This record gives sequence, C-alpha cells and structure tokens, in this order.
Amino acid sequence: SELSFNYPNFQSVEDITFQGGASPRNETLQLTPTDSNGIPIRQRAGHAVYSQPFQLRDTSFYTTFTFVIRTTSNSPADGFAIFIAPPDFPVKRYGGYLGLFEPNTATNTSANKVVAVEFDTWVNTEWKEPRYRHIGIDVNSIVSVRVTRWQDKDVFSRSIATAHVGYDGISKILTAFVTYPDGGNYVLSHVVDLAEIFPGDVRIGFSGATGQYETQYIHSWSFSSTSTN
Ligand SMILES: *[C@H]1O[C@H](CO)[C@H](O)[C@H](O)[C@H]1NC(C)=O
Ligand SMILES: [Ca+2]
Ligand SMILES: [Ca+2]
Repeated sequence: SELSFNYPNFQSVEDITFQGGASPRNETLQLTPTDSNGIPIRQRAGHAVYSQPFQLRDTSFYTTFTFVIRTTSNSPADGFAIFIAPPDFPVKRYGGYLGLFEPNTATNTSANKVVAVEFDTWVNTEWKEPRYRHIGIDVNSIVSVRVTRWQDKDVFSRSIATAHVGYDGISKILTAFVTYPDGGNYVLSHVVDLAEIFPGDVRIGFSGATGQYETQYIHSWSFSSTSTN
C-alpha cells in the first residue's frame, strides 16, 4: 500500500508510538533510557514505531534516517535496528536480542516474523556473529543472513550518520546504504520476499537495546511506499 511521512526532526511525534524504554527527547527518538544523571540504564530495550500499519503486497519502499550512537566507554552494547513486523509486535528482550527476539527462539527462523537492518555494537558469544562490530540484515533470526564489518572509527565517531533502506517489490530485494560524513560507506543487500513473510499488515520502526554505556538516537526519518502493480 501507499504511505508517506517525513520527520525532519521530532518536535512532533504525532504518529510515533513509544514502547518499552524508548522516549522522545531533545527533538530525537531516544531508543533506550537514561537515568536522572544521564547515564545509560543497563538491560533495557525500547521501540519507536510509525503508528499506522501498511501492507507489503505489490509494494516498494524507500526510507532514510539519521542517527547518533552516544557511547560512554570503549565497550558499548548493544546497538539498534530498523525493523518491520506485525502491528502488535511488542518490545522483546534487552541485550544482544536488540529488543527483537527472546532467548529461547532467537535463532529459530520458524518461530519469528521480523525483518531488520541492525547496527550491532557488541560481539555476542551466545550465537554466531562476526568477531567485529557489524551492520546486518536479519530475517527471522538474530543471526544475520547478510553481515558486514562496521568500522570502529565510524561507530565511535560521534557523527550524525545516514541510512537509506529500500525494498524493491518486483525483484524482492532489501538494501541498506549507510554513510558517515568524512567516514565509511556500507552496502548490504539480500533477496527476501517480504510479502510472503508478511501477508497482512505491518509497521516499521526502530528498536534499541542495552547493554551498557550506550544510547541510540534517531534525529530524522522519512518514508515513502508505492505500488508495483
Ligand atoms: C550480556 O551483556 C553484554 C554487556 O555486558 C551485552 O549486553 C550482551 O549482549 C549480553 N548478552 C546477551 C545474550 O544479551
Ligand atoms: Ca549481530
Ligand atoms: Ca550483538
């Protein structure tokens, strides 16, 4: 179906739903909470989602957002993701599950219905993932189907980074491009039939989790979808 929105900043959150530890703060979406002293709270997850459902049958979309990772040590955890899931998808487990999975089914593709582009700051030993910080495409599992190295210089840059995520509904391909000002660029794509996974309605949004020593912020976001028919 056709949907468009545009948030150059979050002075308005009219159409954004916050769940778990996420909240609007300083004209941003703050995905995980901080205490009254500004310190990241450990072991929390949060979602900030566009409230209106849409359909993926015969649909292409383009979305872009800007983001900042604020770290308070060289060992931040856990990261954040942009995700698509059914409209009643709740905030799930904190830590390396990124708010998107739970321990007993996190690697079981038959037990999940969620697609995401993750920005992963903490190398988990509890399931397979690369030995370095990474950006990945996840299809129904916390073990990414496509994953690439995310350079530490960019992770810790303090920059406002940009992501572009697109889905071509004819070729059935999800793509992310991530760019840093005067830093790295990242390209990842995967063939996945989203309408097969999600025959009904979905929402798109962000999930963040701690972890420790990290807060994730979304500074702007826009989206457009169009019919392929
Ligand atoms: C365990 O804690 C670290 C931080 O010390 C990370 O948050 C990691 O993801 C956690 N493990 C799991 C399985 O969530
Ligand atoms: Ca990962
Ligand atoms: Ca991880």
